[PDB]
Amino acid sequence: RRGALIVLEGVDRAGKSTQSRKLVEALCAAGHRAELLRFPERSTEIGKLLSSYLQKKSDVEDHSVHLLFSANRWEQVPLIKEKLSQGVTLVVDRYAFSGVAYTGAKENFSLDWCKQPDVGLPKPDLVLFLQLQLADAAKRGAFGHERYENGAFQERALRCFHQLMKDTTLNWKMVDASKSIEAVHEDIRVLSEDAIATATEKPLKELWK
Amino acid sequence: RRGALIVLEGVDRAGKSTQSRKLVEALCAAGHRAELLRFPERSTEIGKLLSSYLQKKSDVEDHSVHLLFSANRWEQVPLIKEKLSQGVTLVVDRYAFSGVAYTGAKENFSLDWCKQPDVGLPKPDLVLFLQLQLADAAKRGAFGHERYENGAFQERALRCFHQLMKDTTLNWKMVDASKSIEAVHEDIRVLSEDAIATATEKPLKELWK
Ligand SMILES: Nc1ncnc2c1ncn2[C@@H]1O[C@H](COP(=O)(O)OP(=O)(O)NP(=O)(O)O)[C@@H](O)[C@H]1O
Ligand SMILES: Nc1ncnc2c1ncn2[C@@H]1O[C@H](COP(=O)(O)OP(=O)(O)NP(=O)(O)O)[C@@H](O)[C@H]1O
Ligand SMILES: Cc1cn([C@H]2C[C@H](O)[C@@H](COP(=O)(O)O)O2)c(=O)[nH]c1=O
Ligand SMILES: Cc1cn([C@H]2C[C@H](O)[C@@H](COP(=O)(O)O)O2)c(=O)[nH]c1=O
Ligand SMILES: [Mg+2]
Ligand SMILES: [Mg+2]
Ligand SMILES: [Mg+2]
Repeated sequence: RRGALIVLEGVDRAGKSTQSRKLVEALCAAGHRAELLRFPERSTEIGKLLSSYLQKKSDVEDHSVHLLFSANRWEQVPLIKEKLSQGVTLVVDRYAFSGVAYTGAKENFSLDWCKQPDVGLPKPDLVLFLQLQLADAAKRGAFGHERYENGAFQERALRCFHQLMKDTTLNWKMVDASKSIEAVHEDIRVLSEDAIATATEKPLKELWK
Repeated sequence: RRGALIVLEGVDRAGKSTQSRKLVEALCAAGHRAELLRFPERSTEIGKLLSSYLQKKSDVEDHSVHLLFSANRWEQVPLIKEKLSQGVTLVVDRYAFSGVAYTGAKENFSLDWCKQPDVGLPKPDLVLFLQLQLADAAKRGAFGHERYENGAFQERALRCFHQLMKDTTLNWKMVDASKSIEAVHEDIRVLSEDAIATATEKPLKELWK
């Protein structure tokens, strides 16, 4: 019985990391085998290049950094496929959607071009979008100093997420991320249990393919 | 008057590196501003990952290594564009074609998927293909121990090069690489002088785009 591939997506400060951590804790406590992953995975050689770019410690040509982001997912594919086939549900904080939305916020990068490198990745059984007004997210403290952490860029990424959400090939679910941490968590947990139960019924597919 | 972007392509031991070096020497001696580039460029952080992969000192997931190869070209684009606009002709040993042909020799990698990351690179004004029978190339000493340096893989790459050569969007020119070093060089030099003279007449375009 394979595990489910669950992705959380959303703009800066939407609550993705908090909710991913909580979701894995809850599934494990409910007797599910669940593990947490995140992208970018900053521990590999590629992830270190990405981390330095994000921390503004290095500048990286925009097409190159986009391909590094995708390569950072592809290096985890053999692990992702093996875990799911063993019955483990994987909760992923950001995936190929953040990859397209953020590079897509830069001038002159088509959505078609940004998707391609990620064409063929494991397709998620469930993609939660943690929806909240950029104004409310801005209240969640201040912006970090990482690249992309400013209002104008986030607004452009958000518009790109909105385009991606027209692909009905994916099981997208809107989550009202403006609620409390517990309330948001319960919404996400219920949706996740439903997805786990159906994932055991259909083979893992390929994204954008 | 911009410089020309000239690429040499071909299978293992076709003579690309020898002919690229000689071609730059000859153009410079003929009063042209010409410089030599190569891919992969193993000096950058990405290039070091590629070099270690090629030397079999590390294994890299096949989609990831493909995206690294393309990212390795994109990081040199700002330099490539600046040099050409200044009047410098760039002689490149391998480019996006080797990127598609070699990953395309692996099972289950479509040519369409391998091209995408490289869509939008500076399009070469001239792509020389150093044609020679794998049997004759095999006489040029023995295979190195780098990845891909075996008969079966080279035969598959060669077939992929043949597919790419059906894209009439590019100025492909076949070179009989089986001749002597000097004879091959003269063929390549003449073709290059012609390309330099016309490149000053049309803007640099975008590959596969
Ligand atoms: N439901 C919530 N209500 C209020 N504050 C929240 C809520 N969820 C998260 N926050 C807080 O706001 C900050 C952002 O939360 P977090 O889950 O880390 O965001 P994120 O979406 O992963 N951000 P990023 O990684 O920068 O895109 C943290 O300090 C959280 O405690
Ligand atoms: N025209 C030629 N006739 C005979 N031997 C040649 C010729 N050109 C190159 N070689 C020799 O064969 C070897 C391969 O040449 P080289 O130009 O380095 O190949 P290459 O195509 O760049 N190979 P690779 O980088 O491995 O794909 C070298 O030792 C060259 O001296
Ligand atoms: C996964 C991924 C994230 N990003 C961004 C979103 C964030 O700004 C940044 C760090 O992510 P975080 O907010 O989850 O820590 O990287 C891309 O630009 N491309 C990608 O492929
Ligand atoms: C430029 C490039 C080369 N290659 C290969 C061709 C050679 O096997 C190898 C090293 O190149 P070389 O023969 O020019 O030294 O890298 C790819 O697999 N992808 C690419 O994008
Ligand atoms: Mg986070
Ligand atoms: Mg060579
Ligand atoms: Mg296409």
